[PDB]
Amino acid sequence: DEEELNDYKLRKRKTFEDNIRKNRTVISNWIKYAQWEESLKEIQRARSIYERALDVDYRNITLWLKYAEMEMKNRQVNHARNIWDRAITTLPRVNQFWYKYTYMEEMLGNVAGARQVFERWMEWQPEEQAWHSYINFELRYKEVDRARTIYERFVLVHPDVKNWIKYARFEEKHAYFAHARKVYERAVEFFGDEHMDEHLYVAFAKFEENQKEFERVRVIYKYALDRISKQELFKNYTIFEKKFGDRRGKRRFQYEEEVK
Amino acid sequence: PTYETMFAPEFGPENPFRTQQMAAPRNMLSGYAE
Amino acid sequence: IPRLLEDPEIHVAQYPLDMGRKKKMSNALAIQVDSEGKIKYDAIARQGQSKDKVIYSKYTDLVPKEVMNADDPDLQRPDEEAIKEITEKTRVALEKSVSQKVAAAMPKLAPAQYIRYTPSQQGVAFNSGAKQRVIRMVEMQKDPMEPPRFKINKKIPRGPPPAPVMHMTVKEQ
Amino acid sequence: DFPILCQTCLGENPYIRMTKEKYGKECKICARPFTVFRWCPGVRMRFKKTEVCQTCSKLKNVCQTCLLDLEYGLPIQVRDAGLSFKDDMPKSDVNKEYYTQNMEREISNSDGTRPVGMLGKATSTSDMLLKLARTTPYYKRNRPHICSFWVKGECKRGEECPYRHEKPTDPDDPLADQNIKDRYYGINDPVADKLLKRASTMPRLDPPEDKTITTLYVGGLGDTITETDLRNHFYQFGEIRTITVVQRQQCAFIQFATRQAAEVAAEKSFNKLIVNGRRLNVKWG
Amino acid sequence: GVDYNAEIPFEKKPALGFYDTSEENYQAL
Amino acid sequence: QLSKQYSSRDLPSHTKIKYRQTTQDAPEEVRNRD
Amino acid sequence: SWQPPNVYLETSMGIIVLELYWKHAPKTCKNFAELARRGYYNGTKFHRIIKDFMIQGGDPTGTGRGGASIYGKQFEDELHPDLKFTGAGILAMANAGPDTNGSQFFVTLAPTQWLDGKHTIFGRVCQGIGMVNRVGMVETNSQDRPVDDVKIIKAYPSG
Amino acid sequence: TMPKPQWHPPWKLYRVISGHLGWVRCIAVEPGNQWFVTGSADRTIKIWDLASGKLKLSLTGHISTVRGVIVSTRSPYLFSCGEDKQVKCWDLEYNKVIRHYHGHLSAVYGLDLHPTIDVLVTCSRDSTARIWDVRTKASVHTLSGHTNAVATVRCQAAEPQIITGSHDTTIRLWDLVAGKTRVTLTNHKKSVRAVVLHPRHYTFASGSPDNIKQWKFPDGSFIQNLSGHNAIINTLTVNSDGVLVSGADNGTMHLWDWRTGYNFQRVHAAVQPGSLDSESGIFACAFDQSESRLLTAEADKTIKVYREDDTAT
Ligand SMILES: [Zn+2]
Ligand SMILES: [Zn+2]
Ligand SMILES: [Zn+2]
Repeated sequence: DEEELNDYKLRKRKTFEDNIRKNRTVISNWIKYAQWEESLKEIQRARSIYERALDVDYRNITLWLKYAEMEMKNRQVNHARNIWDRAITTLPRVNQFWYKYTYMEEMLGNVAGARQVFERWMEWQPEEQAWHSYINFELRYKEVDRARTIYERFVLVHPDVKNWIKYARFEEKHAYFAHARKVYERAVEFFGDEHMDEHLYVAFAKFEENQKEFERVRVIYKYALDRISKQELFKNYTIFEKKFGDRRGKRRFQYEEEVK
Repeated sequence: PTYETMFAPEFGPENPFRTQQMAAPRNMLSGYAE
Repeated sequence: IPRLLEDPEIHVAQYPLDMGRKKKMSNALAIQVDSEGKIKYDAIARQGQSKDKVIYSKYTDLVPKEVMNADDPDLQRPDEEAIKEITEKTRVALEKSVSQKVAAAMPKLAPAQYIRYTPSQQGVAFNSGAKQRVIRMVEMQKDPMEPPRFKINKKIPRGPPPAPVMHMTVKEQ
Repeated sequence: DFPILCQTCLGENPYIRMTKEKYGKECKICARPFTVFRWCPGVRMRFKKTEVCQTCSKLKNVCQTCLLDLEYGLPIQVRDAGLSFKDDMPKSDVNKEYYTQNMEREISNSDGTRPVGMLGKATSTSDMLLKLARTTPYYKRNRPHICSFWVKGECKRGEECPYRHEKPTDPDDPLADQNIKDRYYGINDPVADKLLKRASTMPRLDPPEDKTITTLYVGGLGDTITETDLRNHFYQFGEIRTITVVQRQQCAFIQFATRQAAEVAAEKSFNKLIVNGRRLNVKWG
Repeated sequence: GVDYNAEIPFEKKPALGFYDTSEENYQAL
Repeated sequence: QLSKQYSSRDLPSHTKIKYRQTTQDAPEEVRNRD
Repeated sequence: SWQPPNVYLETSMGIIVLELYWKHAPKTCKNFAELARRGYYNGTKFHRIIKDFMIQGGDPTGTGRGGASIYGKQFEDELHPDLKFTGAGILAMANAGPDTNGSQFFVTLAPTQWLDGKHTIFGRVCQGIGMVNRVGMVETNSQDRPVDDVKIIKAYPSG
Repeated sequence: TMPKPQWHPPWKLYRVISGHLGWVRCIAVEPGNQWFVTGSADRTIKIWDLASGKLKLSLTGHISTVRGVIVSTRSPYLFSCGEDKQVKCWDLEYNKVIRHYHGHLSAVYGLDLHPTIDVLVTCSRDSTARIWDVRTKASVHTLSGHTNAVATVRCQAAEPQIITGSHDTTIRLWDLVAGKTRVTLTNHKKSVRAVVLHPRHYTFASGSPDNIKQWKFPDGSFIQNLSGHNAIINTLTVNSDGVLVSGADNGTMHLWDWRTGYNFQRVHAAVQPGSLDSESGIFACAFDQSESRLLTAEADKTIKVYREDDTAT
């Protein structure tokens, strides 16, 4: 021990430094060195190694993950918190950082903190999945109003038919049928005659079908269809099929008309 | 720039925040020189 | 009466929410909100620098701003006169610098200069008893046949925050 | 331009002639050339000259020649034993060079007047060192070195000899050896250790003769004082239980809610507090 | 020679951020 | 920390700057030209 | 000439409500309340913030040397045996010297027994203790001057 | 668009000049439309009569590929820089080199003159750029900063005097007197090879393989993004008429409306008689003083001159 252990450390330590100096980058050398000092619980040294590695190549996302991870493993919550903040500040586009950052805060129990992080994240107008994760985050607690608010922003950030449909569906799931109807009205109002198609109108039909408004469904089906592009052809066919199904839920006149 | 404006005493409380040394006007760490 | 943080006349030590009553020497650098809004999380990045020096960090910075018309006073080249000022100040400053560099190529100082000093120790027994002292600074005469005194060659590795970047299919892979 | 100095070095004369060399010497620490200053402190004095570059002073906050703190005049090991060791600074070779370089840029970007990170810490003080801090200038420190011809018995300059003729210090005393680098970093500094041993004997903090006792046995009251002096001093601490007063021997007993507060009032008080321009001395029971 | 085994070659004390690192210290081997 | 070393190449040469003249093709002419 | 109770400080950080001791010191209370009413304090910065000691504001120039009273320039102190600085959130006028007053005022962050002789206590705060601690914790320079601007946005005096 | 904006006439190829043995990497035009100059892998600098297209004068003296060429406006000088490492000042009064600016550690990719001060700015593979005092041959400043080779540098009189970009994809704006960066833009995903400053608007543009961005001055607010033609693009150049030209390594050239990003014309040009299809693409290109001729330097070892078509509409 006392001296015998020490010599070992010099041979390893010196070797690590030699490797780094030779190759400079090749951050597997940086990382291995950091890991070894971490294992010996010399974490102040480890921190300096990670910072030095960052000076060489701050864009490398494995490096940052290993750094933050190291802090968390040693229960150094506030160091980890700092590091996460830096990572997202300098490389905002990396989604891995955001997902881990919110997860850490959630584990720590800091719901407010996590919310704050997500609000920062959303400023970057990221990706469908990120928005879903934010909404799901809210839905692990009741917080339905918060969820709906997020959706309100989301369907305008990424104004894709599908997202609008999803939003409506969300309302359906939680029985806000009055609001779901309104959402569908908003969607069709927004998209307008210019562009709208199959999916949304079908979904709306299904909604009213489930609401037991069959006559209304037919009105919607017919009026909105005639009001817009119809025939594209595949979409039209799908719509027709849906209509037929609804009807089912003398009367085979269009069977003859389609054939003839 | 009148005497009233230039030399009006800085207002109100003094913050003990500064050590006898910290409270002194300075240009160069050890004191003020000119 | 309360005896807890929850709840001058009291004549009690009371600390109402969380003002610390024992030494901590805590590391944390105060979180800040500015005017109406935001916890200033961008304060991380500035940390090394002075407030004066700018640093982009928020998403807003990244997002586009449009138009600005054919022209507006907003984008224009300072002016003739600003340029003249800048150019002249620059020119003089550079020349000073150059002359120092050029001092090598061309191998005499005679100023006696006085200074007045305030100490920071004071105490009335520290000097004979003066709030100030005066020092006459004199430049030491250099022996012209003296060789370079000491050795400069020694070499030490280059020193190390990155600005945010703000910028694949299987088949393609 | 202009050094950083102790009041004790600079001199006991207010008028001073001080000379300057552009790159005079390497600093014995960061080992760079730096502007050097000489001056004569006084009549029999030695011509002191700055020993270390201005930067590594701003770094550890010290006189250039003495390396004693600006405020306390204490060797660095002491004031670190007094607050914060964790400042550090690499001793090792090329690190030292590197860290000095960077910290030199960091300092370059400061307001200029501030010893970098330490000053954020440097405000909170007075634990002990104030009480062990030196009060007056100490001039015995600038005397000329001991004539080393005479200390062999021979010196042939007679009375002219500017050096000093007297018995030197026995090399036995551990206080002799005193490296510079060593005094700078705060390693095994004999002086600093001596001052530490002196710190301990300060009758002060152990207290606790008996459990829960908040009774304060106050000696040296005096018959000018009132109690209201006491209360308006001691309401800072907390909820008083009571105060017993005796003016026949001028001793005042006190009692607080918790013993903690009584310890405190000892600490804050002991051989420190004075009000009514008269020393208020404290003891247990 | 001692730029390695004596004194931490070059030291970057980590920068300190909104949280308390004062308390933390680590175990021996 | 500036070295007292020199080199042959470095020494003064062509210390004057040849400004263009009017018939060489000073900028004044150029601005006016079609 | 109304002695209303609480005063309202809508600041960038948050909203703080204060109780004036008309009981003990009507002149200073009138001064402060009147200035609030006038909008005098609107847009001003808490130019001094000393952690675990005090927060000083009320200076329209931002210099620490400006400000003026509704009485004209400076006025007399209203010192009182019942008015001592025990505890945080105590509202008092900041005096360079005795019986001279300007608008500037400060809020304690802790017990400050040594201040009694120097200053006149205005009153006490009622709502915004999280706010003052968050202001108290704002980073400042060597002169106790906040690096960012912590400003008062709207002052109101009801009663 | 604003309203199907600014109708500009198409350009046609007017003339093809052979006579380099290497790739022509650089074209510059003299202040009076008299002669235009070319740097080449041949190691020569050739000066060509703008009008007739005949070769006037071949200079020799660089050791390696000449990469960059500037003709001073206020003094009768060429500056050239090369893969050699050497930046030279030729006095065109004698056709010889009078000074040489020494000190980059690798190839110098680029250079430019301050328009009023008399200082020369150069870019190198070694990741620095330098500010050189023309008169004393002295490194006024060294601009550390980028992590890869600096590629194109432009110099301007007003604010951010030095605009530079590198293969590390980020643009820095350099404050001349400080020799420090005011602004870092990081909005290109791949190497920035070319930048250009707009004659009147106080704006600037940068080109990358992926796309071309305009910028506000100072501080480089984002303004527009011209997307269209995707190649490794080596040249951006602009007329007072608002015509922005993009060259490319694959031979392609596109003309743009500076204002809108309307790409009115696409020119793909035949490679030279011999040659190979792969040796196509324009290393660089320039506009005579009258804005009436576009000159291109091509890897097929030619110079092509384009002329604006007069029948057009
Ligand atoms: Zn040193
Ligand atoms: Zn000293
Ligand atoms: Zn002797």
